[PDB]
Amino acid sequence: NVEDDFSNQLRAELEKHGYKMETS
Amino acid sequence: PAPQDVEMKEEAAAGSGSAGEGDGKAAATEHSQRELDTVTLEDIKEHVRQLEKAVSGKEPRFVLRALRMLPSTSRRLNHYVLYKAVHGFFTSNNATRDFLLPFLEEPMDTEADLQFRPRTGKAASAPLLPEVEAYLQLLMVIFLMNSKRYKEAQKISDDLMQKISTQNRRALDLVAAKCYYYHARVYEFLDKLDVVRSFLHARLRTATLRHDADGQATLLNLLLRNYLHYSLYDQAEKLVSKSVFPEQANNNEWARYLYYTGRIKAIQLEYSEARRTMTNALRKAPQHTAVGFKQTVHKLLIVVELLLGEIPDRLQFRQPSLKRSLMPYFLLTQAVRTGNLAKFNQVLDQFGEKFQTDGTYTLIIRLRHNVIKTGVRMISLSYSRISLADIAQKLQLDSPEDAEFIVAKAIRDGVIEASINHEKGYVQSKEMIDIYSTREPQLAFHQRISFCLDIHNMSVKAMRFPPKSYNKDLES
Amino acid sequence: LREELQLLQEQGSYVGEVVRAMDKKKVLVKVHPEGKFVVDVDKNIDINDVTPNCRVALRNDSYTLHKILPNKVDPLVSLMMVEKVPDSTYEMIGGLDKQIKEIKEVIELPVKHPELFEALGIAQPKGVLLYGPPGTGKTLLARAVAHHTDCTFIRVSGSELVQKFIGEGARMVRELFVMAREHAPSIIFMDEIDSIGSSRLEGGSGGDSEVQRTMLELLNQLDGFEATKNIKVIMATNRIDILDSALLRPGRIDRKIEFPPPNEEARLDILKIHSRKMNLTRGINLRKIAELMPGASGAEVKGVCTEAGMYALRERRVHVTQEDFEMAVAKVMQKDSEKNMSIKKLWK
Amino acid sequence: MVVVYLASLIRSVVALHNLINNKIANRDAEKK
Amino acid sequence: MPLENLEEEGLPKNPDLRIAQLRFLLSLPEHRGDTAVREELMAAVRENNMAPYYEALCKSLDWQMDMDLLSKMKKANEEELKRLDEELEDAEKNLGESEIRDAMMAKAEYLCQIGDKEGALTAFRKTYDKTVALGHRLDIVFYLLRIGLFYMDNDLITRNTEKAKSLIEEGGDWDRRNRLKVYQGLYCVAIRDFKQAAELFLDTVSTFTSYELMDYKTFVTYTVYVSMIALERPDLREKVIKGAEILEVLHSLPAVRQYLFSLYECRYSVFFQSLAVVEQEMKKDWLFAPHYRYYVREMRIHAYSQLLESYRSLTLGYMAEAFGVGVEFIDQELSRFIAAGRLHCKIDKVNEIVETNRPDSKNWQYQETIKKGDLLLNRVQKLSRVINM
Amino acid sequence: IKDEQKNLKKEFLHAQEEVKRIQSIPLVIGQFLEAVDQNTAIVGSTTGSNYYVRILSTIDRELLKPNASVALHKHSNALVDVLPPEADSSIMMLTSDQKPDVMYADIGGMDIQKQEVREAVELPLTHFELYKQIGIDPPRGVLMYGPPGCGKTMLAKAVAHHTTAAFIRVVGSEFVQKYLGEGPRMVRDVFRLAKENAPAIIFIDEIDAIATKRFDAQTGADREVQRILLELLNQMDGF
Amino acid sequence: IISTHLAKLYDNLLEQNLIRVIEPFSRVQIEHISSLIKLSKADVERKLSQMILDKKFHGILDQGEGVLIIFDEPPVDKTYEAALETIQNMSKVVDSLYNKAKKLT
Repeated sequence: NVEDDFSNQLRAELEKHGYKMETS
Repeated sequence: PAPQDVEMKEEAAAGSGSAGEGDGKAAATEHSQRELDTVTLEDIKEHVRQLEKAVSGKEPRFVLRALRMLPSTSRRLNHYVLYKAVHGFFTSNNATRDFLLPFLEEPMDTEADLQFRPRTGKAASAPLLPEVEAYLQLLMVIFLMNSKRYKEAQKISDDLMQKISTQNRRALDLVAAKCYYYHARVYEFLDKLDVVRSFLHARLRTATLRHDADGQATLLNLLLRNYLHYSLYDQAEKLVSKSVFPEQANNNEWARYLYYTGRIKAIQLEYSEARRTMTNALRKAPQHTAVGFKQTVHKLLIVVELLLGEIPDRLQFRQPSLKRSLMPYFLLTQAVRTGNLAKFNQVLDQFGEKFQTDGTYTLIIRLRHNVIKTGVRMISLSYSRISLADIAQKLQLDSPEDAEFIVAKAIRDGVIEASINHEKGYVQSKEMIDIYSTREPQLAFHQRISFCLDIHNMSVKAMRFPPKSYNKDLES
Repeated sequence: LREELQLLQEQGSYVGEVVRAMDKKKVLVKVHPEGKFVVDVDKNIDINDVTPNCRVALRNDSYTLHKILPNKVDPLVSLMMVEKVPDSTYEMIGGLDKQIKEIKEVIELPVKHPELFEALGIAQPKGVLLYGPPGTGKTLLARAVAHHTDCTFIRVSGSELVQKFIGEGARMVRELFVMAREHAPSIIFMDEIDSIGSSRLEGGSGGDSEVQRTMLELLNQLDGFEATKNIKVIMATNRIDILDSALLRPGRIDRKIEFPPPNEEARLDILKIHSRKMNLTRGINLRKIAELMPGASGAEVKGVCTEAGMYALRERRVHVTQEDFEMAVAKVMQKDSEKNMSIKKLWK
Repeated sequence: MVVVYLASLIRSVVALHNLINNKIANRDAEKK
Repeated sequence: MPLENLEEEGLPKNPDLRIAQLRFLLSLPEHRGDTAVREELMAAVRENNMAPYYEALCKSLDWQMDMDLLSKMKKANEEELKRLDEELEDAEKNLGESEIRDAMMAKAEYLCQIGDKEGALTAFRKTYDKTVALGHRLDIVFYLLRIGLFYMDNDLITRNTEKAKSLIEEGGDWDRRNRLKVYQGLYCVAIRDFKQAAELFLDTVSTFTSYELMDYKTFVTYTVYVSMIALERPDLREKVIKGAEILEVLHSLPAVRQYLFSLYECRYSVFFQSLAVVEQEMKKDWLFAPHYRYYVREMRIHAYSQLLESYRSLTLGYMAEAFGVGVEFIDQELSRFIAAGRLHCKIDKVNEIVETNRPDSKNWQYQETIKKGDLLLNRVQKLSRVINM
Repeated sequence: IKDEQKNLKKEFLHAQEEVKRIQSIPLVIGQFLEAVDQNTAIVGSTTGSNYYVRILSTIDRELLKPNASVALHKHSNALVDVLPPEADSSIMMLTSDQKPDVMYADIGGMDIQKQEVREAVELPLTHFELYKQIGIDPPRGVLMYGPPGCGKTMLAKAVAHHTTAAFIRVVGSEFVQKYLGEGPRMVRDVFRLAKENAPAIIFIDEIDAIATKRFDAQTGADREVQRILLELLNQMDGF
Repeated sequence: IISTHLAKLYDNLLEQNLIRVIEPFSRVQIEHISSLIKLSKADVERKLSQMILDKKFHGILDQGEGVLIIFDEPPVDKTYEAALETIQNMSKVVDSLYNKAKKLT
């Protein structure tokens, strides 16, 4: 909805990990 | 002595009464009268008269000096408020509110329409009797929980109030319609297993032939509450279904009708009809005077909208300044978003004491289903084809079967609106799009316009009525 | 609407003018392009109910007078408008106290109360000469008093353009006076620029100055209007050498009002008023602009501001660059400074 | 519909109290 | 100058930074004399890790205020208030043109520095009315405005803004105008809206004076990020890279420009790298809202939006590769956006094909008409009953 | 009363039809002179007759008052309708037809002058919003002066092809005298068409007989030449 | 001078090459656009993505076949676009009506 920033932080870190291995 | 007790309380009620009773018998002036009644009359009597020159005060001096000594339980409730033969639950003021000294000061002076107590000792010489009995009774019922009177006084305005107007003309019902309403707000407050119903029902049927829609409305509200106390679902179910609810009755009373209706239906899992009523309820209520009812309605409202499969807005909980009380309700909304059981179940218990008080607790148990349900519909709607395994992890479900069973209950109702294909094990959404090469939009619009239409004829019609009542009324 | 079908038919209805009413119980109305018509008195009028030079409404079903029209256009207002004067007040020059105090003395007191001059002795103002170059805001003070007094300030720029009642001077004394007198008071502001002719500058030194001499001498003497005069003929001119001796005459001129050529104080005041509307940028000083010019004219003073704003517009910046004010004052300055050595002008 | 109703809400108290005084006045006024 | 304090005070506040950050925040009040403003700023935050004092919370921030800092704080706040009292008194008696205008002025750099509202409310208002050098008035009104932002009181700030608005066109100094844009913008973020704030912000970038502002490098990076939350990819992207902004500044934009560039290029792979670097540097140093959701959410949809516009169908396999973020994460991020109605695509994950509904013709619009209609109708049904009775 | 109201609706149409005949042609053209009331008004016609006229309800009466063309009946006496100030114009125009043997591009010279024309002619057409925004004390007319053949007119035309905007040759040749009071009226017409037909420039080559120093005006023809000048000046203050 | 004109030229050239490719073929092959423009298959699709967004030929690139489609698919239409804005505005008006309406109750 709104007040997303908190979860967003967690989303960003995990996503990076997934982002390095997978990327072309 | 206190000159404030006498001049304010006797005059204020006098103007109001005369003008309504007289106007109502004469012509249908009803829109104008309703606007006066809710906002001005209730506020003025309640707030300012408490702190005068004497302790308390609603209007119990117009039920003491244009009483007319009626056969009503206006006098009976009066004796308790002052002292005539019994002190009652509230003491008398010797600052000239006395019932111990009757026939003290009057500023009103003669005029039959105005009411006057030493002009006549009985009103039983005309068909006026039911409306003036109703009027004084009205003043009384509002005050009774206010000044912390209990026991006998509440019960003789539940069965006996009903006895006073059951034989009526249109005018008489219209004054009595009010009288029943101000009784309704005290009635919600104390629960009884005692059956007030008999009189209420029997009077409902005879008055419909007599005329007056407003009287019919108020009795339906009173009656929903009677079931609530008993806490029997079945009896209430009969009453909501049968009724449609007409629109002639004031705005405050509609809000009470919607709140009660919304509350009961949702338990059954009829979240759909109930949400509509509750949302209308909040909005229907008055301003600052309403505030205490409004907060209870605001607690129920998040729960009924949450039950549907919606996740209500977070700002809403925040904004009224009952934020604190609203805080568990917001947490329930968050638990529904994530789909986790563990937060939802622990909150329900901890805050359970606070929920029971509101009356919401019965609905809150049904919300457990929603926690998982909202999550699966959100994910499927967004991305159509997802494996059964993926939904199980997200919600914290037992199995891919556990998810499939949620989808099975839902589909027939239409909530989740998807289907399980165990061809490989996925849930597949029904969804497609390109409705404008099919006739189907003309229907969507067609119902919307039909619905609007009946209201348009009503809009033109109602609009003109109140300025015209005022022009017909004589003014200085 | 049904009834409107019948109502609309007539033989028309006009707006006519009553040249004179007549004490014969008939009234003479002349329709605007068409000749005169005599028609009887109506119920709606008699002869105390219509008096000379009243434009009227007519029912043209007999040319008979319908009602007297509540609209009646004044030629003095028209004149003031077509030429254009932007009104102003004491503030604009403000701080040269003696200068504003003097214009009030001459105009304001003998129009409002004629009694004050009756006591003083001297005939109420006939010729008041305001002379000296423009750009000192000489016109602007005249406007101020004329508005307050509720006299119509009718501007002549040297032209018999704004004489339309026959359209040649010397009859611009008589017709102009009668109209002005009728809708009185009036302040006739005759600005004698005298840029007309090349054979009118040998007739008096201005076509307008010939007119003004006619008007001055005649009006002083006329009827009781010398010490009962209230339609002032106030004169304005650029220089004192383009006048007639007749105007310069002390017995015709009650007061004489001297203006210096453009000064630094006047130029500071004009720049400041315009800067409020203009955009600015840091490091602009109006004092340098005011100091450099020698000035000469009414046109020039405001023109510096106009030119600064225009130059910024051609650039497409919405701040007024520091250089814009410099360019505007420089070009204008350069023309004016040149003139005392050799003749030139700002215009052809 | 809203506009009229708002005008009505302020007018109401005034108009309804006054009615009783004018009513009495009318009956007596009528006779002469 | 006092603006430097808010940005530093943002630094402990935001969730990309915390404890160390108080030592730097503390240094600025001793130097400027902004000491009263800092003390005031602790109350405004209402605890999000702030308050470095030996007076209280010694190990809670693990930084503390100094002894010289304390005596100086008291000395500075009292001197300004002391002067104010006498000047207010002496000023009334003499000339209204000259004396009062000067007296208020003399106070004013100092009065904002302390941030004292009460002394300010009376003194500030008197100066403005009386005309003088027009540029001067504008500067002064700006100090009045700085005090109100510190508290985060809605009321005081709105009140302050209005006097400046009247004055700015009057002077017409476009340099001075540009300052008013920054103050409004801080306040606009303060309530919630970056969207309002963004519009003002873009204008300020053109002409800039660093007086009553912090620094030009700090502001340009702010402007490009705030513009971006409001504006879509085509126009903002062209202005920052192809225009003047990176060349003149001589590099401080790289984080925000990288984030826009990926959209333009249609290589999403850079977009996902750019998010972390911009978040910490540019967005989160802010007292007025270090709230990532507006920024982050708007940018994530803008990235998807262009990809959806360009093809009716795509594979998952292509989506996953382009972004470089995983298959699950891309679905998860999408789940909010589709449901909210920012976007309208679906992923048929198990078969690895994505179908996209196009934004073209009557159909997309019909879906839309209905959405506005349902709520409108709902409000209507309530309205019809309430007015009628 | 219910059925009656429906009946009355049919009468309104019947009535509307009947009136409509009266309402149309013969229709004379006036100018809307002034308003005495908002039920009857004064309009001044083009044979010079001023008329006291009724306003026929089939238009508004709040969009009635400006000075613009209008219609009045001869003898069914109604201000039947209102018409734009655009109507009433006998002046021709060549936007860029019979193209001059010059352009801004087809010269390079008169560079010093290229700033002076650019500012005067071009800027309000292209972007008036910029003009408004700076704040200035505007001049009435703008004057270009030099000796003839110095390229002053040439250049104003040259910019006009470069901008792409209409041009109107407005000169004493365009103005027509043959009836008394027709001459000043023609001046108003040109001004009202120019403002309607933006972007455009009205250029006067020789105001050498539009404006003369002598007005005898004891002769009908001489009297019109003075009127023509008066009107030029008053419309020009507005423009 | 060079920066601006070279941008016009590059863009123009892309535009010329593309118009001839769409005009007689709908679902035209990727090899055919690669060949006319004189680029590699990956490079044209990328650049095209941007162009679609600007809507400078009113087509769509279909990835699920790897074909480019040009069809009449005009953005919105005039009645509905204006109406969408009208329905939005009404929503604010009904809200205002709700505030006003409070006073009755």
